[PDB]
Amino acid sequence: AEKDLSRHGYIVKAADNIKGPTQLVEHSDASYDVIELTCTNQAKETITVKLRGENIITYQRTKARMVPFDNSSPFSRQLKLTFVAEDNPSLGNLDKGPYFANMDIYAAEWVRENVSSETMVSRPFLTMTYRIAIAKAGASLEELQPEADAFFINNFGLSAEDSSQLVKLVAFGDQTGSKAEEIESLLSCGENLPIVSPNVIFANPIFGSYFNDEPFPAPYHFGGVYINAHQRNAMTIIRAEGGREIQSLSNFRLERLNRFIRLQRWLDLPSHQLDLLLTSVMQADADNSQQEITEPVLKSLGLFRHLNLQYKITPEIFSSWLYQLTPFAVSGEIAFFDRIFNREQLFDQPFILDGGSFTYLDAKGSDAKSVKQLCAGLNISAVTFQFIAPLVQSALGLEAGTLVRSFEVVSSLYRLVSIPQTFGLSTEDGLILMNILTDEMGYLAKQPAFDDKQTQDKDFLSIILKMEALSAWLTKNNLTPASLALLLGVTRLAVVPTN
Amino acid sequence: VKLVAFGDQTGSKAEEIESLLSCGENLPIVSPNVIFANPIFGSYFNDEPFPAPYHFGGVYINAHQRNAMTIIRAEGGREIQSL
Amino acid sequence: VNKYTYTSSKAMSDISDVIGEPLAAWDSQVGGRVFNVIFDGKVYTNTYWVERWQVPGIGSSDGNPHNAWKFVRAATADEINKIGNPTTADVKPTENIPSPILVEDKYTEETYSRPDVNFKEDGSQGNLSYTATRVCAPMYNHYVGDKTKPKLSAYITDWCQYDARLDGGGSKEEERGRGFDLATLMQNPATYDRLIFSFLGICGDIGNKSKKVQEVWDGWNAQAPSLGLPQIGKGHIVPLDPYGDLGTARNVGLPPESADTSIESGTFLPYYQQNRAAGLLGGLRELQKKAHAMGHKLDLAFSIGGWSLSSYFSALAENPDERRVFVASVVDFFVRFPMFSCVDIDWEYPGGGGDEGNISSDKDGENYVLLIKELRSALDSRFGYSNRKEISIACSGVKAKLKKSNIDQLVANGLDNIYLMSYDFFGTIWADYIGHHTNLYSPKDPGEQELFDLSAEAAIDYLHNELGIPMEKIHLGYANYGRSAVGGDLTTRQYTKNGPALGTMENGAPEFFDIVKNYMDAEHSLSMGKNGFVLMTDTNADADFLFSEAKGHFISLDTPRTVKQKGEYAAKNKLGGVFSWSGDQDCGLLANAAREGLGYVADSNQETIDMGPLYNPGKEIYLKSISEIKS
Amino acid sequence: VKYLFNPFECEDEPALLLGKPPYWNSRPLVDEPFKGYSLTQPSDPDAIAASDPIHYRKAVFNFLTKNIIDQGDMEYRKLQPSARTLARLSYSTASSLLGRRPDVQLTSFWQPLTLEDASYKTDSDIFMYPMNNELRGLWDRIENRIYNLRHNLTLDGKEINMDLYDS
Amino acid sequence: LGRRPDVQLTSFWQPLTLEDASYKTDS
Amino acid sequence: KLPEYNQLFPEPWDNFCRPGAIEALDSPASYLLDLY
Amino acid sequence: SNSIEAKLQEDLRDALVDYYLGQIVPNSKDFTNLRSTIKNVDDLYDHLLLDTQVSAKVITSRLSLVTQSVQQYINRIALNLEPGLSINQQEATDWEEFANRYGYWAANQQLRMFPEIYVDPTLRLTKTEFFFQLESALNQGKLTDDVAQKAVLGYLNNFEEVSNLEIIAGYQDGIDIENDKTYFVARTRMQPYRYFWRSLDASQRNANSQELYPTAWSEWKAISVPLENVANGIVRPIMMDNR
Amino acid sequence: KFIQSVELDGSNQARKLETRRADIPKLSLDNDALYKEVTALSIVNDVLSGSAREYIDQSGQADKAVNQILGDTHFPFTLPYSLPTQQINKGLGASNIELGTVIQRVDPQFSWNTTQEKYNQVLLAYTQLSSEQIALLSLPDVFTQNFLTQTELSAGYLSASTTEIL
Repeated sequence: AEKDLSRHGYIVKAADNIKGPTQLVEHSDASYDVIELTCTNQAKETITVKLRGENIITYQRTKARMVPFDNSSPFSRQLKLTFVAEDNPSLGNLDKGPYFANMDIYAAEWVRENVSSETMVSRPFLTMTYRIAIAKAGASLEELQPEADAFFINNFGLSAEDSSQLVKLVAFGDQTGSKAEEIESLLSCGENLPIVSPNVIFANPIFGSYFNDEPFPAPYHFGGVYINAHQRNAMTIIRAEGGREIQSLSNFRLERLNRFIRLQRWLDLPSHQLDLLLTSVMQADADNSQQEITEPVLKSLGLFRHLNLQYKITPEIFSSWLYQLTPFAVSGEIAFFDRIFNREQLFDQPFILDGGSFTYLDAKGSDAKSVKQLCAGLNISAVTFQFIAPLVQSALGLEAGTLVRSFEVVSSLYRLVSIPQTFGLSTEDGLILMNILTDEMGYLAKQPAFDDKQTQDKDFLSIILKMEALSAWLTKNNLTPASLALLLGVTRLAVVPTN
Repeated sequence: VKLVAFGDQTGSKAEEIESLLSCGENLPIVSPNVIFANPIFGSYFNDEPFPAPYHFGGVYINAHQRNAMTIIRAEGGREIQSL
Repeated sequence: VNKYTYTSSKAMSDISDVIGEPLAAWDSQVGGRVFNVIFDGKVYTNTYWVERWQVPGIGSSDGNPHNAWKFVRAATADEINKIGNPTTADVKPTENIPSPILVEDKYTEETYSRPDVNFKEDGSQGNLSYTATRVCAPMYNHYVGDKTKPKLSAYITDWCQYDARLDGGGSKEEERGRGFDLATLMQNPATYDRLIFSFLGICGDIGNKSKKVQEVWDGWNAQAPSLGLPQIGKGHIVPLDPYGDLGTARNVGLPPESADTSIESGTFLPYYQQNRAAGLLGGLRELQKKAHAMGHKLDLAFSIGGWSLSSYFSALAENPDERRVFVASVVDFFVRFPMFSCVDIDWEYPGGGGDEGNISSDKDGENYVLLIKELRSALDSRFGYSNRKEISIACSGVKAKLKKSNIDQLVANGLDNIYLMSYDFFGTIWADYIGHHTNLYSPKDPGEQELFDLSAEAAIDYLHNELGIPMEKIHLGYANYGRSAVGGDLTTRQYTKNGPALGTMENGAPEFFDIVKNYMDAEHSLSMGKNGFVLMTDTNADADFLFSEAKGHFISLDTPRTVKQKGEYAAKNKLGGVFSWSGDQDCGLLANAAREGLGYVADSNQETIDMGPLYNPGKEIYLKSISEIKS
Repeated sequence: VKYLFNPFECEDEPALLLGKPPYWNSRPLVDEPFKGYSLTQPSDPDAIAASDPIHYRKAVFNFLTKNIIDQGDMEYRKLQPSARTLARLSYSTASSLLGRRPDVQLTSFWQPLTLEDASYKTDSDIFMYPMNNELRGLWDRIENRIYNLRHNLTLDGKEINMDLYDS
Repeated sequence: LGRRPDVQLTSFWQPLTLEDASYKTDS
Repeated sequence: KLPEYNQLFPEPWDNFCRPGAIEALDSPASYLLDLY
Repeated sequence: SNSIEAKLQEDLRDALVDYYLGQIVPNSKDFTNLRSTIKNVDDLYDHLLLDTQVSAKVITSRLSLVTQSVQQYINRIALNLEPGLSINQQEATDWEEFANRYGYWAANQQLRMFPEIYVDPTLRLTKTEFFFQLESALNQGKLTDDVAQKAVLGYLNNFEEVSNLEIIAGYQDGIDIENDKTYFVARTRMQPYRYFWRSLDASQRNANSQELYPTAWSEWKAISVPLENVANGIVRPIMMDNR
Repeated sequence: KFIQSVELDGSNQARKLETRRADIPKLSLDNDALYKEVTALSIVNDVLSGSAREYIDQSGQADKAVNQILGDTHFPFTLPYSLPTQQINKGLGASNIELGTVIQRVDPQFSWNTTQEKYNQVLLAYTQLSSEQIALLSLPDVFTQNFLTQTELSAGYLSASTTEIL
């Protein structure tokens, strides 16, 4: 929802054993890209196979013979692959062990990666993975991926074959040791449906056009993110046939789920906030393109546990600290974001989250002023606002006099306000402590980071823990941040010569 | 000119209107202990209800003109004296 | 509804997002997909729903009758070699039939066999088929309603409710009736928006049917005293066939156990009420019930008077007391049958020029001003605005008449509807020259058209402009039949008057379904003339007709093309509506063409049959106007 | 009550064609008096109403309406929330039987006089028939309930909230 | 009674407008 | 036509005085006047 | 705090309503007709089927509010207030009976769905004369097994006589035996002679069945007349004009 | 469904349901339209404001602020209104402060001795009235106290009596 996808394409993830389309192009005459895949059966049986790959679009029309075809619009956009014997007839595959190489594809935008500094380039937005096998024998699964059965035994107590039973809710809930209300609380495919803030604009009528019919927001947009890994074909209940059944269950998603629900037991949280927090973390990390369980994630959970316990920190808060605020809710409540701003109507217009900017430095333009004032409605004093805003603008890289009505600005501000407030420190004071710790005031304005060049000045989490500790020490010693900073020479005291 | 149309267009209920006109029971009252400059209203043939609304309570709207506005008996509905 | 789905694809790297369809030679194509078809090296992109005959070269003008296929000379000569040039296009009907239309009728086949008739599709022998409606299956498609679309109505000439061949009759010529059965529409209640069972009569009738008018008038007055009711007199409306209206079942889609043959002029009067009606009118009631069941609204209206029944109108219009009796009997009818929303006065013409069995006076348009005022006032004050009935007129198709109609004063008297009798612009005897009967437009320089080259255009333009009337009160008719001649000469438009002009039930009057049975076919996914007939379209008047040279059999008629065009025009002009004249004679083909022409859309992506393939135009001919012939 | 009078009457009933006036269902209540009766009605409300059946009609109307209000009141007396919607509906219907109170039309005109003045004046009409009290009683009763519903109050108009206090 | 049929009871739902339901409920 | 109190009892409300007023046919003043 | 917002919300509503009546209705095109009559806030409540004067103290669900408005519309047309759109007698009865309210509508639905839940032996409609006696025994209050046994034995005793009832005569309701009902009279074999009547319908067949519904048989009913003075053990019933 | 059917039964004259509040069939059936709660007022003002927004579009003035229309629409009587004035009024109300007091204290000079104009303007603030109402009240009279023409002037004219006035 946050970007257009009307034009986009796919490229082969660069790998030394695969050759093919590595860059997107605005136009081509070729019906399909050609790909060649080098692979080896564990017998060191090594072969290469050609394959065809093509971007494909599909659309619908009514037989309204009176109007012209009026076709131009955003449209569903999909990827199709096809092997043919005609391109690989020589390979004579009868005896070869059936197992061969991985295949991977980036779904990618192509744009000036620096709208100023040119860089018109294709650039990824999603990644996906496949394994290819070749077996003239029409071999069995026990030949193809025998490891699966061992997995299903150890993790499901069953043969991989038993998945075909597991597809039904009864077998599923049984083997999982779960009751189906939990499952709908997981799937949101029934009444536990997602909800969206009315006051928020989206990048494209991806779902706004006439023929759009995906229920919006989708579970793969919210609440079902990690388990569906953003794939449009999300898992759902489906009407029965000799009992109720599940939409679609790749073993990949099955093992994701197997992990997920155990973690859910241990943390004791509803699925929506768990998924929310999890995605917030993994998407904040630039490295985890693959929605993978990783150390910073675990570390984040540790922090949440601790802070939730000590200060009753709501996971939404934590999530919107390390990532954007969420314009969504589960079926039953107002969205955290909209609650925070349109908490009540005090003006004519509700506050709304939009593209565009305003001259926050003075905002003499009535509308700009209105916007800024509504934002100042975020608890803090107007004067405080001006201490914060230049730092936010600078950290985000915006034009000095301007700010924009987007989550980035919002979240930055929210961090800077809320975090010290959790320690009862004024947002003003926070700047002082941050400089003391880092010689930077705007530190929390920045986005979280997990830089491999790990240094003390980088871990948000450690820094937060330090803020905690030192705050305790300060109050323990009956000190004051201003006094401390002055004594430490962080700021000069006002003096002048005298008679 | 008729009360119905009037109260309608004004968005008002007629108790307010009598509270405005003092032509019914909301009549003016005068202190017994005060002398007045002339039997303007003290003579035999005097019959203006004294004190008048144009003397008190209806002053600004009647601008002191003797023909003060009042309710008047109906003819196809109650009506107003002079407008 | 009726959705279709299509797809396009490109190399995975291709960021593009235009709907794509590679180049190909122009064979025939069809449907909703994008196409980029090469022809004479020009590639013409499809702009509209593709049709079999939509040659792209001509399509430079109109790739579909709605718009041109736009094109560019993009291809290299190499690509011209790769694809080939389709330029030598030709029409081609399908090898077979994807959907049957015609059906057997043992009795019509016997009627052809009947040596007294010896009907043959070549006109060599009997020129009148008396083909019963049994020869065709129901063709109506289902369409989604739209408040903005003008109404579709139909007039049913209800005598068609009989054919003695059904029982074993047909020994006599007139025994060979139509046998038009309501069941077909009952199966498809969505088909029509408003329906009228045609004519109704009055005591004073001087016409040929007055025999029955008198006999039933006397029967009513025989019953009424026994019921304590007052006797009816002149001006009182009267039924035409009480058994038909109240006792039929078989041919009116009703459970035959409900039939009652005892109903007659001396017994019908107790049954003459909406609940008791167990004939044609009962069928109509059940039809509305099933319309509600479908969730659609069917409107019922009735015409008073008629071609034959116009006879007494001048005397009635003149006598104010008879006008009173008329209004009173009308009110009584509405009360007995509240299902009717509207009445339609059908006087062929007040100022004369209708049937010759008509009383007429040049004061009758004014008497009709009085009549309208009186009826309007009475009925409105009686039923109240919550149930305000509609008043309509069957407007004459000729300038000279409508000029005299005082119609602006009738509108001042609250006239609701103006159904224009835009048909039979030509007739098989009185006309000097062959011509179109219901053509929308007139040919170039049609003259003043008091005898030829008439058109709906010619009438409605005057009515909207010279009379200033809003066309929202105006409704256009399409006719479920052709008219024919013999010995026609297409150059001078001369023809053999007074001859065996081909028809169904009568000379010169070939009914549409019978036309399909005998002289034209569509079942091969394409319209074509058969049995010596050829499709012709006059580009002068823009009108369709069949022709046969062997006996100069000219036959103008409404066609899928013309009917669609009428719909297009009606929408374009925001007319009050359109209607099928003699609904008994269309199985639904041109009804579908009408819906589609007005732009109604089907519900499913499936049909009884696609009318599309049949919009293939008739063979080009420039039929000279009579002015062009004389000049 | 329906047998006496139905406001929910429907024209499907041909009795209307048989001359039955709308809603009324008692011929004795409908058909006309002809003063073949006493020139004066001495003292019985019933006897005089037997001369002016309209009076019975009014009484009937009052009784019906009252019963409706009684239902609504029981509904509002119920503890659980949704009953309030029922009361709301009942009261709405009742009000619909009365339209708007005739305040403006009722407005009083007056001029003072002494008893002597009145005594002379009354020689061979300063008062008028007022609106009869039970009507405004009904109007007010319903208006009071409506007000309580305006402010989420009990039928008693008491606050439903606990009205907690602190400092 | 054995065990309550929870899983078997589990609800499936898709939202609609009243208009949608009205059309959908056609024969 | 429609069923409503005044429709059942067609009467100009203006033909009545307001209750409680002196204009009331039963005002205590009226009672006193009768006595007098 | 929030009370301030309540104030301005209320006055906003007030002003907006004033604008609607003051300009929209009198001026706007579509209302050209209805402005004949829609002239006050109550007229708005009627037309809009929603109450504008509610205070900010009230909260509701969207669904419930919509339902309320719908109900108002239904009631108004039922009350024959809008022009046209009449309602059948049964149809209206159904509304004013149960469909007017969710609870009763649900009860009706639930009854149709699971009548067994509503079944109660004490509430049987069909009920033997002596069955009344039996329950009139058991209903006494606190109870014991033996006492119940006594009661049921009494019922059984009477049932003996039921099984010993002897028919005496019968009379047809009319000429069409194949559909007209018929009546019968019978007496006890045991003395004193006691007399009973019952009836049978000839209608109530299934259209497919060469058989009649069990309902066709009436219950046997006692006759109270002191008939023992009868001349010769003979009697005739007659049913006419429903008497 | 019931009403939808009934409204098929004729009488085109009637103000059929969807002619009003057409949003109603458009509402989605869902868990939240069921479960979550909101003030009725919110819906009331919303739907009504929507209607008004359409009407101003019919005035061809959708470019105008809907609130701003109330800034000068003088009829009906209560119609003229000003949101910012209300906001200020209640704001200072919550502070338990009067605007006049604020301005009076904001003047650099001492209240016991400061310019007349400031006293004037402060007192105007203490009126609590909006500038719009102020202007409206400030408008000059449209009508002469009396109006006459030669017809009645020839017929002669009598003023009311006058000695009774004081």
